[PDB]
Amino acid sequence: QTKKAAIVELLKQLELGLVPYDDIKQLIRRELARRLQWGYKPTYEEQIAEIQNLTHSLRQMKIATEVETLDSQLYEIPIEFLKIMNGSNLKGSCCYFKEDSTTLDEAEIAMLDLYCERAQIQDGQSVLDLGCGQGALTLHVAQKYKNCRVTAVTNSVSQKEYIEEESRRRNLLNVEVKLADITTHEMAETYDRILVIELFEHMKNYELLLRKISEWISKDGLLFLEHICHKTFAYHYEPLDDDDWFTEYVFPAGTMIIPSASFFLYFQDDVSVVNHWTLSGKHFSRTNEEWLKRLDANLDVIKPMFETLMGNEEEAVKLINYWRGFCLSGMEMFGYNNGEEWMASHVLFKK
Amino acid sequence: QTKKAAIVELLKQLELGLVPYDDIKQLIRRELARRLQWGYKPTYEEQIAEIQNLTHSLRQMKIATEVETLDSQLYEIPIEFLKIMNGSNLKGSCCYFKEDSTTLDEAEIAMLDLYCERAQIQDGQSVLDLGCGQGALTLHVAQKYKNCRVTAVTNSVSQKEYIEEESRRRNLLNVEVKLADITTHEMAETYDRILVIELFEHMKNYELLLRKISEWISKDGLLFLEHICHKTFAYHYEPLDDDDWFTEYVFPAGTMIIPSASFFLYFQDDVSVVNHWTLSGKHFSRTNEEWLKRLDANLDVIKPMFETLMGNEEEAVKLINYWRGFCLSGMEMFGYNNGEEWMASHVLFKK
Ligand SMILES: Nc1ncnc2c1ncn2[C@@H]1O[C@H](CSCC[C@H](N)C(=O)O)[C@@H](O)[C@H]1O
Ligand SMILES: Nc1ncnc2c1ncn2[C@@H]1O[C@H](CSCC[C@H](N)C(=O)O)[C@@H](O)[C@H]1O
Ligand SMILES: COc1cc2c(cc1OC)CC(=O)NC2
Ligand SMILES: COc1cc2c(cc1OC)CC(=O)NC2
Repeated sequence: QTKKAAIVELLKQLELGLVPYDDIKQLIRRELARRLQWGYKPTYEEQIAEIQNLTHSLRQMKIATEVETLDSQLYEIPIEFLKIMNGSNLKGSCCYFKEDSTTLDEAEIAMLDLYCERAQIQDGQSVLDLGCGQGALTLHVAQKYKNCRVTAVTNSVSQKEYIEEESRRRNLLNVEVKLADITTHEMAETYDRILVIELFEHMKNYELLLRKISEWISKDGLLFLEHICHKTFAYHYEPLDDDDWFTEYVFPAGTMIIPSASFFLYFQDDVSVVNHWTLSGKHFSRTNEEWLKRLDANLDVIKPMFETLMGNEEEAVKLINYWRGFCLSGMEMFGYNNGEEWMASHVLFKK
Repeated sequence: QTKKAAIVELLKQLELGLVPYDDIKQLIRRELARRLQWGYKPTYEEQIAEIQNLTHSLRQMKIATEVETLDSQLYEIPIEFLKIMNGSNLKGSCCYFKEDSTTLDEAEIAMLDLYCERAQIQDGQSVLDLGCGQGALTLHVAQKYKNCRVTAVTNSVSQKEYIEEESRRRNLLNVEVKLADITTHEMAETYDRILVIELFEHMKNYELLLRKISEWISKDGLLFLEHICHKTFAYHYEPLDDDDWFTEYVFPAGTMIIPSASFFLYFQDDVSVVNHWTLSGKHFSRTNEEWLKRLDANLDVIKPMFETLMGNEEEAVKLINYWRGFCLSGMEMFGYNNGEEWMASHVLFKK
């Protein structure tokens, strides 16, 4: 009764930044632990059954609902704010920290290099970057492979822009950006290597999506895929119950899906898995931590920025405290259990 | 829908010189890449079948179409403009760059020397130069082959000009020039060596043309031909689709043909191939590059020249940017993939 009110009192305290970081982390692990209790099953038969029920149900849905409440709540973020929170490459995804001494910028370059290595991109190929974001991978591949023909795809208007100027500003011609919704977009072109970095989490019907992406692959071409995940169970990001405030704490309802590490192994109707890697949840946990440090370290420039974009300081506070919850959610979630619960997954496909 | 209108806007920007060189080359490579995908075939059978479709279709057309409307939009250029863009010999065709420090003038001489070598021109012979242009080849062969008797043929009153005066301005006997349309011209004289440098690209029925040219060959005489090409497929210079702006960007519609390197091996009804060479596309690429440099470097003299030729500044701007797009298309097309796609071909025929 009143602990639903207690829940709607916690969220207000978080919106007003009244709750210390440690207390936030503590409350998060509680909901994380409750998630694991909900996810894990007593027998392995039930565990595999749960993965089957989810894979079968998604094949009845559309490629994606959520599609234009999409990135108005998210991804349509002003570029001037991302250059403060993110690294030099503006990578809005997981970064790779090999040593404790690894900076955010170094971590960004690490993942990008590992992408080219596991996707096996060579100097004379045509590359496709679905959900390119701010073009962290596009600009990186374009410069490192002068004879490549990278093509970035986005449904975001300001994401399509920053790439097109920063590509020309960096002396790059290989770069090409298209404005389209991958859910309903069709193209008669074909590429040697298709790169998808944390895009499927937003989709639903993976059979239809992979069927569409498969047709864009050149023969002897390869499809590389990264997606954050749990190592065992998968599930829609819908609240566990009355007390679950953490699920919809950052991402809007019905916009997220957390696959198991073996999830896309059950979607090989048009593609065939060649190689499969996982990656410690620490890498993303540290990534959000470095993002969090840059927010607090630059509140002097971020605050007036949010005041200008908003209309009042009140909602300028709710916004800065949202991006804190964003970083904090990523920190404690992927760093949970020594980063051996929620983590990243790399899959390499062929035609 | 809006992609058709997006193209006409681009063409207008190019006319008014509002698009930087790098975005132009980038947009060209995209179309170039699109033509390669359209040209290359998955099976060699279909690749050979395409060559046969074009070779057979040409044997029904007339020798040439759009004959004097090709003489109007092009090849009737004021001589004082060519002196600035072209080299010393005014060679309106591919030049030969042996090493990186080769000048334009050196390149013009390099090709001309290579012509006499592969044509095996010797002092006491009668030479015919079909499509002489500004007589870069005629004057060259005429000078230090004093006992030769060069004869230039042109349908351009402007080209029949410069040669004659600049032939006795250098004190030359051999040079003799004719004004006629090769498409319809008959002649009862016969030569020891006929030289055709990039003329067949404007023609259609090669069987009828080579049948006529062969009649002008003295027995034990030779026919040397140079033609730009692609190493594999051939095609009319017509738009791929409505999104293909590059095809009719430089040359007027229906006035161009891009032969295969092996194309004129299929037209040996009256002539017989003796030798066959190709030549890297980097040669003509650098050639158009040197031409482009000479344009921008002499805009202080070129502009007032175009203002005088035209009637207003608006059309003067359109014209200079045309020759810019002329050289830009030449650079990227022949320089594409290290010049191993579109290139030049040399063929030596006997009767
Ligand atoms: N329905 C949709 N259609 C096209 N792009 C979408 C999409 N839904 C999400 N995206 C894009 O996919 C990206 C996922 S976030 C990943 C960004 C980028 N790949 C990086 O690593 O930095 C977002 O930038 C968003 O713009
Ligand atoms: N139908 C036609 N009849 C006679 N000459 C033609 C012709 N169509 C094109 N030409 C000539 O062929 C030339 C092709 S451009 C090549 C010019 C010269 N051979 C050089 O290498 O520099 C043009 O100068 C043009 O005047
Ligand atoms: C809140 O941490 C997350 C960050 C990101 C994703 C998921 C996150 O939490 C599960 C996936 C994504 O599309 N972008 C980055
Ligand atoms: C635009 O580059 C070209 C230049 C020339 C030709 C073709 C070109 O492009 C294919 C052939 C010709 O008759 N004259 C020169």
